[PDB]
Amino acid sequence: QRYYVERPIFSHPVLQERLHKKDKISESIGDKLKQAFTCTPKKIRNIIYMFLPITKWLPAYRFKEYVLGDIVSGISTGVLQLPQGLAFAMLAAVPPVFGLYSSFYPVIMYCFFGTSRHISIGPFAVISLMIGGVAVRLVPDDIVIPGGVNATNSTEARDALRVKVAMSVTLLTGIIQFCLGVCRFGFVAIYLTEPLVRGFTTAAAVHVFTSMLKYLFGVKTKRYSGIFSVVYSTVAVLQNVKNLNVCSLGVGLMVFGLLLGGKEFNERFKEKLPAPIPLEFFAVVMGTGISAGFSLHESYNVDVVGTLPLGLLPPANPDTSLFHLVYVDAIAIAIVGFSVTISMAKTLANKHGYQVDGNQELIALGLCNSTGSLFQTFAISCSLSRSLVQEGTGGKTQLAGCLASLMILLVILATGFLFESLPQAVLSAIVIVNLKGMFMQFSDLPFFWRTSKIELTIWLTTFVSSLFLGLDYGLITAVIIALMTVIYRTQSPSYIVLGQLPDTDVYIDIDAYEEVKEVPGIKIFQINAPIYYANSDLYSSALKRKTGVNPAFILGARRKAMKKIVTKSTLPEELQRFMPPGDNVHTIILDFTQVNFMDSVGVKTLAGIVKEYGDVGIYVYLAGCSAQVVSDLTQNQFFENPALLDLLFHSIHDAVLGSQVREALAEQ
Amino acid sequence: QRYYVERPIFSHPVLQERLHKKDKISESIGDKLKQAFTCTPKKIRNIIYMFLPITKWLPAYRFKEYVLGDIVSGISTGVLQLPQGLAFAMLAAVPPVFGLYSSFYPVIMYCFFGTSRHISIGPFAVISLMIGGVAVRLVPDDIVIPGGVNATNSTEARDALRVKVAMSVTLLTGIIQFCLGVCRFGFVAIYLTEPLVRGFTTAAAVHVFTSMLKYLFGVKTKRYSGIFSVVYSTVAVLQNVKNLNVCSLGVGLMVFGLLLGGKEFNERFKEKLPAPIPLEFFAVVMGTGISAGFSLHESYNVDVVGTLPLGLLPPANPDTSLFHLVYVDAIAIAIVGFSVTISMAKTLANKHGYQVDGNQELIALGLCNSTGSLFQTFAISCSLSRSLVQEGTGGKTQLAGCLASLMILLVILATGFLFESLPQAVLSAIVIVNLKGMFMQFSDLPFFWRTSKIELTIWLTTFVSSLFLGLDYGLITAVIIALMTVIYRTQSPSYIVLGQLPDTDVYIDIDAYEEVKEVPGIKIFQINAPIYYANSDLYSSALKRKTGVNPAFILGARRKAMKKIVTKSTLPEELQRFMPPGDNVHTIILDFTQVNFMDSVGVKTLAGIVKEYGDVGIYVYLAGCSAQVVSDLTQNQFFENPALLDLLFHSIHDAVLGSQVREALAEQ
Ligand SMILES: [Cl-]
Ligand SMILES: [Cl-]
Repeated sequence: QRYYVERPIFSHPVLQERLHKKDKISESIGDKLKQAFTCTPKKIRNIIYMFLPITKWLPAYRFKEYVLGDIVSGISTGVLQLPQGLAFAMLAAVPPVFGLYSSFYPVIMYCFFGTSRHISIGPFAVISLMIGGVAVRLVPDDIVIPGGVNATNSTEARDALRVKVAMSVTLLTGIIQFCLGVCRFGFVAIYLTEPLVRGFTTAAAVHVFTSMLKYLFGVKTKRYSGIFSVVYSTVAVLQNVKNLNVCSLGVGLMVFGLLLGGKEFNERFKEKLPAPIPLEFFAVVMGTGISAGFSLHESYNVDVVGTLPLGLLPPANPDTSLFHLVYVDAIAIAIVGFSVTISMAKTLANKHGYQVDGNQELIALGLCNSTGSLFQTFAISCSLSRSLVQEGTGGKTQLAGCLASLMILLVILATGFLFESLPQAVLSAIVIVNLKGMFMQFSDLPFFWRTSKIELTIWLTTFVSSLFLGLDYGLITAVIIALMTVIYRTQSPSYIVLGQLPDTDVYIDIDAYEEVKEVPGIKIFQINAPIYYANSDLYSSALKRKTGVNPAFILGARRKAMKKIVTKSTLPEELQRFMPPGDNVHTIILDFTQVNFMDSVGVKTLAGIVKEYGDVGIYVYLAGCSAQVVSDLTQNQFFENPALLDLLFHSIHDAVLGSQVREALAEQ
Repeated sequence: QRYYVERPIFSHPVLQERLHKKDKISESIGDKLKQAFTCTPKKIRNIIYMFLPITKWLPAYRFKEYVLGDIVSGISTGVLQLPQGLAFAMLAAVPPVFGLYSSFYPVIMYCFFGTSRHISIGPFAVISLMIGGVAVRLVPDDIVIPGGVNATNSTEARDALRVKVAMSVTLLTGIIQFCLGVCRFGFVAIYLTEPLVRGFTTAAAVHVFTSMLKYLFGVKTKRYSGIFSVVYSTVAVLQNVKNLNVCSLGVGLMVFGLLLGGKEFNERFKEKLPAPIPLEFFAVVMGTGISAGFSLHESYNVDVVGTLPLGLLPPANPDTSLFHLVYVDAIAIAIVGFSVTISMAKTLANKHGYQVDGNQELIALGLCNSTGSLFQTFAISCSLSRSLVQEGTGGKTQLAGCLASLMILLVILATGFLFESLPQAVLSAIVIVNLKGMFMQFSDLPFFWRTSKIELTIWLTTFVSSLFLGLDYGLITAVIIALMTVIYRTQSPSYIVLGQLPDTDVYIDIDAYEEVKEVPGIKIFQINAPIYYANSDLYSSALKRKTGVNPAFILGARRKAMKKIVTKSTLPEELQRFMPPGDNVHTIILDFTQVNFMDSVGVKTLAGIVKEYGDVGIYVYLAGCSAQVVSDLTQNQFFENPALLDLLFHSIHDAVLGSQVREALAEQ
């Protein structure tokens, strides 16, 4: 009922003498490998449930509740896949049909191999932009085809060569992703914080907006990429806005307005409506119907999707020769794609709670990309707005994605010619209106401003670095800056001078309470950070500052007054009332409860502190050293003198009692 | 004499109620600026003693003891400056005389502006190699001079253009260093640990060895630089070893042998010899005498220094136009130079102990470089072997460097033509033999292997990165890797399950002592690392593993048995002896004494842990939360329910007593 202890003062020697070490258990790397190579049925089942996750949940799928939600979610996400897929195919400098292949082959496989049950794997704009840049670089727009035969200008051969470049790029991306996954690369997903994921995603949103502005405005500018891409693209659009198409801009604007109104209607009418209406289906149908009936393309020169072929291309081995240079690109796409997909998988897991294993995620994506590259496709990561829509509608399982893949297959097989008249402005408006859920992530700035300025710094710096400095070189910069923020937290700790609560052993801050009173002749210093090379000199200077006791000025003042082995040396100064007034502190207790670790530089600084405080005549005691800290002290030869083991104490109260009893004994 | 406390169980509400907050002191940035703009005589003196350090020590120079040591040290360091200066001028693709200017103008100024009193500022090989590469790139060896007039081949105009390129490079380097120094860039010197500094210095030693191998062997290969420079240079030397000069190799080898024998003699005879003999003076004199008497250059084609001009060139403004491209180089030289000089300044300070302020170091070097760039010089950092020699001989003050500068001035003014016959092999041997003190730093591998494997990792990785990947891109990699080692220490902590020492409040590890016995029904978990985004899921998994209590399997087992707001929910399972045997733990105490900080991800994981443990029916208590940790918990909305403030406890014993009294009360 009451805190009552009556024990002797537990310094380091006393506690070590009262204890006996317990025998260690066997540790053998050979034994670690031993059980691994022994086959057991349970681990065999676990290997399968780890590599083929569909074997786990699909036989246990619940038909009572999940069926309706998955059907609705699949319908909505496929209705979103179609225009997003076509537009993202347009973004990749490839014929629009290959977007449909990109949205069918890798979707079905992720159902077999993937982990997250709320994630939609379709083409993504930034990866599509990278592939389009790769295609442009290898085969430029102004390329002379040796075939001839046909009249002036040709598009089929150039597009075929571009899609072959994409086939090599995505095959290399899939191979790299599979190799990373099998080499246990899923641990790196732990370094993508929520602040670093949300900033990255919002930067990607801005990039997509500025990329599709070109098609929204009907302008025919360049495809500036790399560093400073967003600003270059937006200024190129702004300069060439004089060549805008009034018809295309008008149809795009009315499509965007209808989409925004429908989204607002769905949000307001969430409760009474059993399921959100497929608004994008109405938008696409109305756009293609208006374009076909009014013949906008032949009338006023409106950009159109084109002719979407009707049929499944037979599996085809991709070129591996292009791997010569596409390698530097493939690696970037595989990094960016993995980062984005694991970011949203972690977001969905935090929202709901399930297995989000990144290793099997990378394995599944690597298998999908390669097993798709052989099927006339391109790089496929997780889509962002579509994933948000799928999770919002009520998506429960991955069968929703399979339904979307089935509907896209139906579009490829039967209704591929209905969208041959669909204007590109409709696709641009559909893509832009779906970024709204991603631009809503800008609300984190006030919340993080109120919560923690370091998290706000991470958010702002990843947003800026992934906006103005590309999206592939922005992720690495953001991760490094997050790690340096951790280092900064370790390099600017809270230096607290402690004080003793009366009649108790509670030691808390002296500047933040009135009961807390300092123990006469004793000053306690606390640092809530490890003492290592980065914050060692800072720790020593703060110790000299806060406690008000620095050996340098004390020794100098002894010298000025004179003008007119044992750890410490007693003061030999002749009795004189010329010392500047002070509290004649005899011991300085250092709090090591919060010090996690110490390296060689920290140990050297600690030895220097002890030596220079003992030269003046002031003891230094270490309170609450952890086992690891004592190991670092012993290994770095801090305890060469066995008498330095008496400085350590188990707690602050033990150190204070030791100092008091030492002073009492010294008087006698 | 004995640890005796009798206080009530201090949970968070009780302690907070017993305390009252103390009024904060005024904090105003305006007040910070206020006193800065007010002029006081003491701060005026301090500004001067900070910018002109010579005003501090020079009037207080002690003539009794320092004079002889400084004279000897200055003689030795100047005798080392001469051949090192000439060889490093040879390394920079500039006439050898400019090495003499590089060793006079910036040395005298550092005496006025520098801080460290044991540091020698002369030309350095790697900086000289960078400048020589800059000169080669801007003006190649095969350049057509429009002057004509003279016969085939010309060297004066090409060398003048090269030295003008060096004049722009070093002026930009000095300007950049001064700007960094005045912008308070000396804080970055805290991130250069000893393991990193020593690895960097040994890599520089290997680079210098492989660079001067070319002159030692008499081979006339290329000047490969950049990435993979050491291997390229050494293979180029090895392939062309068939064109070696027997005479030059022989004289270089005998010079090296004489130098090594003299060094061994000096080391063995340290006590009886009043002062080390100037061995390099004998070596240079003998080499030039033999070359002049035997006429090696005209006889057997031995490489020679050349003609060293006799006179001081009048101050001359350097070109600023070359700053167009030399900028990318100048910045690299200023970084590498500052890193090296602050590394050895810190090493000397740790050896002795004095002011090593890096800001004034950068200011002094920036002033020296620019004020020399205007005097026909090049980039000048701290020399390594020469600094070691100066500190070893007994150098006390910077007047030793001034003596070396004076002797170099005498060489320039009077005896500049004595060394016109000195072979380059002698210079190469002299430079190589002085690296011995730097190759002795390889002994850190066993010491760091015994002491700490992470420090050994830092040492090895900085050595490899600064050896095989250049010296300018190696420093940044080493610093980043050191910071990631800190992050790794935070991501692999020691998960310790604690136990109670009998009849006392000491809680220590349960697997490392026999007295330590676990409190029945209570399991204590300790992590000596902050709970943040990097090690949050790892912490939760370790909590489930070590303590043997995971809510997932417990709930699953309740479900299997069934087959046959308040923070926690009591167990409703009907009384059945089908639970797998356990210790029916009722509370799990988490130790937060060693947790420095928590971010949003850590708080979310902690809330999830508390919720999922309360669903089963097991309390979770937090023991020893710091003020900063409680602030992070409160800001991140962990304490939205006021009942969660009762979970916090001041110490482990308080939490154990609270759990015991709660269990006792529950029975009644
Ligand atoms: Cl998107
Ligand atoms: Cl050197």
